[PDB]
Amino acid sequence: VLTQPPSVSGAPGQRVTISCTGSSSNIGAGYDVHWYQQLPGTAPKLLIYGNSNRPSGVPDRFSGSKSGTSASLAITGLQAEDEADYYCQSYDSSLSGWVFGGGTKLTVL
Amino acid sequence: QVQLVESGGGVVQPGRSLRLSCAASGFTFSSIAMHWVRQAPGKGLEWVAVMSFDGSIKYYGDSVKGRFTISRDNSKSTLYLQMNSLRAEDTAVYYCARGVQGYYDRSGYYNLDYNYGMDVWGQGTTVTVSS
Amino acid sequence: PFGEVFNATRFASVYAWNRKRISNCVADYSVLYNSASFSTFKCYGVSPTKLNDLCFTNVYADSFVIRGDEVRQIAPGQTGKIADYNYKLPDDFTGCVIAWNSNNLDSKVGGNHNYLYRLFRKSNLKPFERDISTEIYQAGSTPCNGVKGFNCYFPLQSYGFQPTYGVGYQPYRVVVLSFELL
Ligand SMILES: *[C@@H]1O[C@H](CO)[C@@H](O[C@@H]2O[C@H](CO)[C@@H](O)[C@H](O)[C@H]2NC(C)=O)[C@H](O)[C@H]1NC(C)=O
Repeated sequence: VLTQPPSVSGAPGQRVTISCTGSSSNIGAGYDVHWYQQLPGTAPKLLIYGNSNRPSGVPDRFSGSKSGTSASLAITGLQAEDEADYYCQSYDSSLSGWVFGGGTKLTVL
Repeated sequence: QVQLVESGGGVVQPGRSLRLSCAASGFTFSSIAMHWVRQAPGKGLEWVAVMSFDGSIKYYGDSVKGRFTISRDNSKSTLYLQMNSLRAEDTAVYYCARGVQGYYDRSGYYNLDYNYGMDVWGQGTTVTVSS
Repeated sequence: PFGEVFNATRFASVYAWNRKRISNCVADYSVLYNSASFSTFKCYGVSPTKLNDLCFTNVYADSFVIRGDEVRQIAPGQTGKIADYNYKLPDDFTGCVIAWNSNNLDSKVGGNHNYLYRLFRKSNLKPFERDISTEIYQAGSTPCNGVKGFNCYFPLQSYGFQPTYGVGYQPYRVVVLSFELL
């Protein structure tokens, strides 16, 4: 379980940061943090993998980061389509499994 | 045209079993690890199981530990999940997600403990447990 | 035979990588493992401590330098802006991916602009195909001869490495082996 805020808010053109705090065995063990864009009513798509690599298809607004045991994300110039949720993903060797985040309902004013 | 269609939906009773098939076309199924992930209605995402390159390494979630069983078939390119004795909390939407082609090893021993996330995702079987 | 690629003084930028074959020799393969000096050592098709079979015709070793969190794009699949416009290794892969840190070698306080990566390409790169051209991209407008003005982008961009960057941004040197026979 990775600690993630319940909802973040931002007017268009602004810059919204979706934080994510994990444990010392979840992110601080040294496994990468990925982010997913789940629109409501659609299977999620991998937004950023490997803490910085944006795949082919996502625009240049989703930055992505990682710092110690707590990663983050940043959306600059957010528009009226980013209504989706934004989870996390990592590995936990103490649980021998793949963990997820909690969900951050990003709403555009 | 990569896709992943999965079947096995319906409403069942607490205390019986089900099976979730999941087709795969357009890509090489016999080289990529595969996951199962579920999502409680309105709640967050959760991880269930994983099946390795050929079928040797299987790691399960914290909640399905002792109730679930994952298999695969490289002849028809189809992943299988066997949920045994479904509780009243296993209702979700079950996503069949492509893992990564990663099957590395240093000093011989292959392993599945990776970093890489799930590239393409399925559509969802919405099984429901009720009385 | 490969104390010449894993220990080379000046490495290549990723858009112009140096495909080097090695043949007609007894390949050691026992100095690559049993050494803890590698950050990532990921071998995909054939395993280490088994590759003493007959690959003495055309073993290759592709070397470049990329940033730290872009090491994840040198796997089969795993698209991005390195595995699409700079260096795409195929899906059915058999070599090993080797990458160690080079923070003390390839970092300047002002910033190394000799290292580059091709940001703008018309189509995606094919498996093991290189492009070194410098052509103005003409992204959205009616194309022109190239003045680098509005909507006219330079097809390369530097990294600008620095000593006190994060571990995801520190320069990593990647060497990717590839074995094929006749
Ligand atoms: C690159 O060079 C370094 C040092 O110049 C090599 O590291 C040494 O290799 C010898 C080879 O027998 C070992 O005996 C030493 O123990 C190594 N030193 C350390 C500190 O590990 C390295 O092997 C070379 N890389 C090659 C040839 O791929």
